[PDB]
Amino acid sequence: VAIVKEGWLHKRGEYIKTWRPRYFLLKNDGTFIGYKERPAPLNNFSVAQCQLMKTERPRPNTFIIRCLQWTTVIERTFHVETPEEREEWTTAIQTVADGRVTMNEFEYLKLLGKGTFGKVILVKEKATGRYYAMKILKKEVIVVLQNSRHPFLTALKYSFQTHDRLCFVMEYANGGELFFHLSRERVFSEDRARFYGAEIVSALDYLHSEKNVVYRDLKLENLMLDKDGHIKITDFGLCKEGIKKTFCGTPEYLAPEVLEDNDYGRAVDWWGLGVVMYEMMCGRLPFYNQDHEKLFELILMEEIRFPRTLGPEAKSLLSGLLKKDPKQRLGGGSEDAKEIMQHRFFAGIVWQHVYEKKLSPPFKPQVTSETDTRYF
Ligand SMILES: CC(=O)Nc1cccc(-c2ccc3nc(-c4cccnc4N)n(-c4ccc(CNC(=O)c5cccc(F)c5)cc4)c3n2)c1
Repeated sequence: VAIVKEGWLHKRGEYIKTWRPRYFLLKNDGTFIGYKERPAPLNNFSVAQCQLMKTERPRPNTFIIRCLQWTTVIERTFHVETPEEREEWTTAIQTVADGRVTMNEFEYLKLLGKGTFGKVILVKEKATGRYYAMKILKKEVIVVLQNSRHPFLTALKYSFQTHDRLCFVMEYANGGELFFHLSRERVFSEDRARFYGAEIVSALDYLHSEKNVVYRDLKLENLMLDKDGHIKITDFGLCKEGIKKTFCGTPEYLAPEVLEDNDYGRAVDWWGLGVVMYEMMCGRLPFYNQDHEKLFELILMEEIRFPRTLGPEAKSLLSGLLKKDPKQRLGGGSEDAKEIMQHRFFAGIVWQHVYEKKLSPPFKPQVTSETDTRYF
């Protein structure tokens, strides 16, 4: 509804290293967005439940908004000209911010991932023989939940805490990583890609619509398969911005407007969907270079050359999803996912059926039960 504070702030630029001035609006809902020039909400940019910290390194009058978002630590770093300015922002942000099991229950089998904020471990629950992923966050580094009712997101089974740790026991699919399946197969057929794309769209529609959340981390590495061959979108983020690549995320998948470090929204997920589906259908990334600066330039400046092997529906969809201007991009309007759901490439798809897992997988991984360790 209402703006509580507005004005310029220096924001640490994540991908193209800079302190760029952004015009920010703090709002009564918790929203805190920074536009390049003086200008539906997203919980990703909210300050609700966040931790505010004053520091003088690297620059004087710096502050940090650190948030635990679901199971992931998200940080943004800001700088102002004087200490009185800081206290004005920090007090305004602070005031607007207005609202079973233990380690012993599990066996620890394999390291799945590691970052500055913690670890993800392949785990087996002793009492049931079931396999999960435990995401273990370090309390020293950071200084009441209800799952999404959608089948292709990563559901949380348990949440608990030790004196120095936060532990999230979450689903872990045993049908293999899609990066592995695609590496072997070289390329997916358009119908194979249609099936995965439809399952991705359905999950992200849910996040965007029911949760007011952007994923922002769509990539082949974050997609795994069910025992049944259905999609699982992964929740293993551990990365901390600013320390050794010094940025978080896989740049090959990042939208131009994320790179520019302007405001962005739901359409960043559709750009991600475009890269992912392009990769499944062409067997290669749409933008690639060894050197990150050159890769960034390509994402921002270069138009794509689409292979001649691609049917006209696929090419239309991919060209739509990979438009640089987010307001022009497929799914970038007020309709969001609906724009993509009624694109011609998905002709015939019954979206309630996708949501209900009624779409038949083109590929079943070689696994007899949810307890099959073959892919681990
Ligand atoms: C108090 C609180 O938790 N707030 C909050 C703020 C923003 C998002 C969320 C939230 C809620 C439910 C969620 N479910 C998923 C999810 C997504 C995919 C698969 N399984 C899942 N369970 N998310 C979720 C998980 C990971 C991410 C990854 N985040 C980023 O990579 C990211 C990085 C920089 C900026 C940014 F906005 C996002 C985003 C959302 C969720 N995020 C919660």
